[PDB]
Amino acid sequence: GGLTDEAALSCCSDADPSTKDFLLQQTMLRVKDPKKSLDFYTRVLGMTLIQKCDFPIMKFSLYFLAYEDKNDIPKEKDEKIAWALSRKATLELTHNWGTEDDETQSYHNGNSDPRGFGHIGIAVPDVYSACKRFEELGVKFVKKPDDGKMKGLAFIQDPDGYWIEILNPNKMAT
Amino acid sequence: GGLTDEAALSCCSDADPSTKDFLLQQTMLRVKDPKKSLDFYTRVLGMTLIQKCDFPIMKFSLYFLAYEDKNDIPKEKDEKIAWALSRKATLELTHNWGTEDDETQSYHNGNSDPRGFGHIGIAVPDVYSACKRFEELGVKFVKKPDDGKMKGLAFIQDPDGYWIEILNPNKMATLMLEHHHHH
Ligand SMILES: [Zn+2]
Ligand SMILES: [Zn+2]
Repeated sequence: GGLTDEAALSCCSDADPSTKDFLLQQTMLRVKDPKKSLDFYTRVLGMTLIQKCDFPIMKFSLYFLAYEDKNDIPKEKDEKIAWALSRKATLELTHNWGTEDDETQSYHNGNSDPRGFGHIGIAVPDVYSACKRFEELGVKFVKKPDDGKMKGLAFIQDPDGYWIEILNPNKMAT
Repeated sequence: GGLTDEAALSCCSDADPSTKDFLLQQTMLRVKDPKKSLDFYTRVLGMTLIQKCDFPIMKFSLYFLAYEDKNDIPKEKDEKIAWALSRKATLELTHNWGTEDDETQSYHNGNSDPRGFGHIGIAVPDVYSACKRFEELGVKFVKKPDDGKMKGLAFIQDPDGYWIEILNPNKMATLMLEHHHHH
């Protein structure tokens, strides 16, 4: 079972010029408590809040988190949103107002039935030093770097239980 | 409800120097049928297959898709994996072998109970021209750009039913920053 290398290539088309400036801008995750999510993504993971949007009638907010230098954020609001929403590799965290006050409410991480989405993943220079710091800050682990079959690869979870892979691309050939 | 701009900013901390080389490398989605997913992501959305990994004991494959020039892909296998897994903004599609032949099997897109993940999103130069092409390619739409509350933004679905936003960054101020009427 599983596709051959040749079968996978037989399915691939080269990029049409009509797509040439397309970019993979965002992954959207719903978050129960934006106070906990903002602290985790900024203080623990080192992302920057690059844009906040509020929809007061539909009762939700969007938080765009990215690995960007805060000094690169434009000061004028229309330029800032066009900059933020043209960054590659952002996270769009959706806060449905009031979930943080609902003891019975939680989101689903995709890793138990019914499955779909699995994880986001962060590339780091050193999985072990990254994970030592995560452990010092009280991050919950799904998989410590040396636990299980694949040594030197970790999974943490965010405040909603979403899985985050921590990988060092220079060690992955092994 | 919801945080004020000041309250949200106050919940943020400046990035620790130990994180300054971290990058958001991948989003992982499980796919029923890799042939349909590869045709969709390469041909319809214009991504490149940059790495394929097979795990014969665990019976799954990984496909890494990205907006990269195929001429940048190293030929040597270990250099190629290090290159592919150091790209920002990749999609990691996980094929659990045998799903493609199981008429009763489908993955969950996160947009009905139980919710969590919602979508990925593609920034394009022109949502209307992109969507006209998508219509010509028989893409299934969730939301056309001229329907619903958020005009100028589209949602399409991939072969597993995952939602993909189609957005133009230069149209998002009017969509997201303008004063909205109460009825
Ligand atoms: Zn979105
Ligand atoms: Zn992964």
